[PDB]
Amino acid sequence: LKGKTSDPIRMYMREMGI
Amino acid sequence: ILQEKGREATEEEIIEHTPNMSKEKLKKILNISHTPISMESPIGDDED
Amino acid sequence: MSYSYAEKKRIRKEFGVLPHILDVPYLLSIQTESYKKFLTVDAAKGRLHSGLEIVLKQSFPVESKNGQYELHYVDYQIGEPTFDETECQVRGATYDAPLNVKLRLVVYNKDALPNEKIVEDIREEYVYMGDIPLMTTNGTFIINGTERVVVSQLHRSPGAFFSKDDSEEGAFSARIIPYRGSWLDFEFDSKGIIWARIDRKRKFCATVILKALGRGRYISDTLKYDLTRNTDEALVEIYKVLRPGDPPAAASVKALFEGLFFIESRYSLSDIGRMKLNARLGSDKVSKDIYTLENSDIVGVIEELINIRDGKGKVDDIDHLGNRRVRSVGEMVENQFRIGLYRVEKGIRESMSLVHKDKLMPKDIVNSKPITAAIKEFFTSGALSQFMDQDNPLSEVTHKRRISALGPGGLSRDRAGFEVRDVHATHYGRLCPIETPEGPNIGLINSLASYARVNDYGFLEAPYRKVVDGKVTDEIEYLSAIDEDNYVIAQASTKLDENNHFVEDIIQCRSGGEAIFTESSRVQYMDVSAKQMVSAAAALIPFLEHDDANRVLMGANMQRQAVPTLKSEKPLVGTGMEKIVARDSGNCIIARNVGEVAEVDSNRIVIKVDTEKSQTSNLVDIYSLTKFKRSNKNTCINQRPIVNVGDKVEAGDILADGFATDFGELSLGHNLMVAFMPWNGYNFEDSILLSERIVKDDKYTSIHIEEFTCVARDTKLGPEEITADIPNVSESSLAKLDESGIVHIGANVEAGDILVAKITPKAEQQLTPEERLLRAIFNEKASNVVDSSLRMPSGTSGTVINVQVFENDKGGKSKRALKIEKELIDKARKDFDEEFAVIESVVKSSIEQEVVGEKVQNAREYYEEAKIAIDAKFEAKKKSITQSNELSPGVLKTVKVFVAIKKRIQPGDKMAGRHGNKGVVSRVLPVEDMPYMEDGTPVDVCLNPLGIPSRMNIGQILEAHLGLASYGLGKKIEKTLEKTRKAAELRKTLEEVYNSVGDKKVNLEALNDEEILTLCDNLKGGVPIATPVFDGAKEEDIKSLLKIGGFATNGQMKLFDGRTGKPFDRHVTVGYMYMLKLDHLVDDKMHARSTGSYSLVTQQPLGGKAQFGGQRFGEMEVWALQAYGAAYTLREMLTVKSDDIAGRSKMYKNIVDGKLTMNVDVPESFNVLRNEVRALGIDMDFDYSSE
Repeated sequence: LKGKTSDPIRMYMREMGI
Repeated sequence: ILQEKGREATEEEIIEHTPNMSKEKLKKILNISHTPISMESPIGDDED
Repeated sequence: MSYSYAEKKRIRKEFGVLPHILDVPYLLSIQTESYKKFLTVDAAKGRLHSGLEIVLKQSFPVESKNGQYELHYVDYQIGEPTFDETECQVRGATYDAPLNVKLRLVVYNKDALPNEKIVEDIREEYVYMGDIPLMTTNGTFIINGTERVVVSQLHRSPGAFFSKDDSEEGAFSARIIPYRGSWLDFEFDSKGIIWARIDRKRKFCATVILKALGRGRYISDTLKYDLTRNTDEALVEIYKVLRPGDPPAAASVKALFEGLFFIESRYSLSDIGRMKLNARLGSDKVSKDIYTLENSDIVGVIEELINIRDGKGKVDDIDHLGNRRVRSVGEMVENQFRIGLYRVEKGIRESMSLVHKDKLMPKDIVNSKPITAAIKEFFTSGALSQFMDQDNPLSEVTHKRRISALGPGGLSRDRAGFEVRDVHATHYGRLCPIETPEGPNIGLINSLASYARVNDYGFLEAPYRKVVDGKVTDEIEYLSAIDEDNYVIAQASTKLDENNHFVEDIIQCRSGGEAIFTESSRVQYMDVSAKQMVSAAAALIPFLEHDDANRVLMGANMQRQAVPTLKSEKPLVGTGMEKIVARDSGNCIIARNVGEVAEVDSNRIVIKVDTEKSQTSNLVDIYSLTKFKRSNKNTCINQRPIVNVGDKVEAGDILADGFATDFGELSLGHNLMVAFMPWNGYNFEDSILLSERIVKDDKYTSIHIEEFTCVARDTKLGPEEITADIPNVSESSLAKLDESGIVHIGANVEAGDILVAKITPKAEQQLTPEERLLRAIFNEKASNVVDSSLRMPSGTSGTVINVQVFENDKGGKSKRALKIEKELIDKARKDFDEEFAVIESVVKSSIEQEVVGEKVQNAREYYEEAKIAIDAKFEAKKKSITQSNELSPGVLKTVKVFVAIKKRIQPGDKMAGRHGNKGVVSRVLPVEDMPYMEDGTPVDVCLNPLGIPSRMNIGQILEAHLGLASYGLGKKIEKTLEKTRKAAELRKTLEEVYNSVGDKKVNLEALNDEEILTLCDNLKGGVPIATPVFDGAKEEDIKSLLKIGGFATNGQMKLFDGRTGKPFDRHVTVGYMYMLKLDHLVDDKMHARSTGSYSLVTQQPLGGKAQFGGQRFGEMEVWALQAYGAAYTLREMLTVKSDDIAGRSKMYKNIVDGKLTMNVDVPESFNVLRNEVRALGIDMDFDYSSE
């Protein structure tokens, strides 16, 4: 979710895997 | 070659069965085998 | 009473009334013992399974992916090392052993659950695993031709530790430590709430862990605070805490939670943490063998924390020795091997994915690349691993015994201050407290005590003697630190009535580990030895009790830095620890079997052993001496035999001393008569004055060997040539250089002389027009090549003892190079063949002596076995790649040059006493100027009295009196032996000299008349006295010895000034004051620099003297200049002196011209800073303001 996590890879994978 | 016969180089044997078909190329080919070192990299203490 | 050949040659007087209950344990045992357990298994020890074999067994079974392939470990075979340690170091190769393991794979139909793998792969083969480094009997490792030592590491033991910060009341904490992996922690709160965290994270109630699993009121407060409804909710919360912003998965959280604490590879206690946890909770129900965490264990830890909050229990002490354990180098090697094995197993699982073969063998899948790299990386780059100090034999022993808490899993230098630096009560029996670095690392070295020993669990243990019914038993036992606290131990100094019963009703002993006064009945144990608390290095110093602790520590650190002299001199006053230190260190040769010397020469020793009194043996053994061996400290090492032809010898005797050893005794100093009066201000503070007789007599002269290596590399423009054909070089300069271009062996080289000549080509010279006109006027051609020969640095003078050359690989050797290599090989084999024949000739002579005694089949294969070794030695020289090394690709050739230069003590040199008094020589005086006694014998050195009052080093004065007494005893012996040299009277004189004082009763009667004459000649210079560190002789005994010498009962004696010959008012104490020279020469410290190369990035001078050096200017110095107000000095130094490129050239031209001009437009460093800022968005530029 929108946890403010700095790393881009975690943010990108969440959208890609949907 | 190293695992099968143990010997690390056997460079003549290495040229014995290769598709490269060159001997000068292997001598020049392995010359650029070292990445540039980092200047800021530490040397342990080394006089600090 | 010497009882030994080394003791027989010289007899040393001994003092003290304490009996020797137990001999000292082997000093190098800790380093040697750890490696053996890893590489060896002993049935008696109970170490049935080697650690390396257990590591292979644990991860061997994979069953990759239903491929009908099974991996099973069968056996491990270790290959013999290709080169011996002596051969490996000279070649520069690292001593190594090949590791081979047997893998069996079972294959079959691989159907769906039927006969998958029971009918195939019945063939198994050994697969090479990697190369394992080997440890010499000295417990040292040779890497890349360099000897290295790995320091032992002290780390907190795995277990459960409870501690409370005082910041708030009731703030107890619970910590669980795994051998590897994350460790959970529990923290109490002021409200009494309980929080659980893993290493680091958001604070959460400890109840969440219990929820995931399934007079107490704390649970009720904690349960309401957490809003978690179900275990699934608790697991999701834990996953969210571990990773933030990551969506939860239904099965992802369950695998992660079990894996963190429930994976055996991921989490293990090592069998130490589990053992401590079970003892702490006292529960045997949980399986000790399983190191994995359990729900019951966590509930028990929470219960213990609640009990501590209630107030039943005791907080643990981190500083306590029992909590801390010492990790050997082998355990670290085992961990590296395990990491490599894990990587190899992952590769094997991936390797099975591609198959292109029929009846494939289980050799292709195994990959040895990962294991070799990790172990090599650890040994070469290991922080704990470092070059062993070669300054002296004592230094090598000190470094190996050293244990460092620093390194991986270790406290940072600045992180821990004022806690671990202090000495704990348990430290008395485990670590000597007088030895530590005076630097910031001080209090971390924790040098191991001599009697300190390591238990299998890694906890240090101390030997003690039990007492029964108030009577001391002779039984010796080792007590653990935790066990020791409960018992009360009395000191060994306490006297006995001869029934082993303490005479004194009240004695000083430690009952709680703190010294206190208690009755003799409560005492349960006695110390094995007085010197047990002190470290082996500390015991060397005499009169240790009289000296202050800080001064003693300074003296102990200084003694290890002592530099060996050409002739070793045994100290007149010694604790007697020197003989043990020399024997334990492998710098001397000890005969394996009792035998009579057959031939002795200064290159090797030949000994014949009698079979009647010895176990069956070859009947001949050969020992090879080492001559002028180089050292890391550049100190020459050589071995000289003390044996004689037809001399009876026994096992354990020293055939010949090697490095810094005299007659089996280590000597780092020379005895010099020392006065104690201020002279002419030459020693206002710590300055020392030398008579100069020592300089003339070579009393303090040392030999240093310098190795210079010249290498040839192939540049893009051309291949450089080491041939000595360089234009612009005169024949006289090259006259020393040989036709081959290598300097002749044994030829003295002046500073800056050419050792080797090389030429490197240059292109695009682009000579300026004036240079072009000069070439045209003289018809001078411009060289397309430049010369870069190797030359000795200025101020250095030496001779070339040895020359080493390595040829190219895969290229036929030239007739000069090829012929030279063949000649060298033949000479080594030819000298060996004649030398091997000489041993064979000696064996044949022995057979002729035993020809009547049956030799037909007794030694039939003995000569054949010797021949095989000779053939291998010939093969090993030709066994090389032809360069003697791989050579690193792109390197055409390399040459090694060895130069040895003698060094003599000079002004500005530093001399440090054993007592810790240190000084730097200020001047050398004439013999007549130095003050002399009424006899007229000169005083070699004069010391300042004021310094001794300021620092309580009273031990030095006592040693000087003892030295004076020894000097007096020697003169009487010289007078007795000067005339009427007969054994019968000499025996009586010796009985008076030795049996006059002390209860030692040397019983000189055993020595024959021939031995007596040699002993008297040896004692002419002085009579040796040995004093126990805490058992030192009292003042009255020394006064009686002075009376026997005939000197007055005082150290001070009348003296006369040499210049005026008039006696000084007041007598002056004279002592031998045995002294050593520290390794701090002023030759390399001069660092004179005028103009030097500048740093490329900052255009600034290099520092440290590595190239041209130069002194950096401190910021504080700038503050002092500002206080002075000398702006002109400050402005000039900053710009022209350092980074002004325009200014430096202009300044140099002006100085040569002598005209006066100054240019300081700007400093280059400021421009570089502006460019760095300019790259960023912020803009910095110069401006003119009219406002």
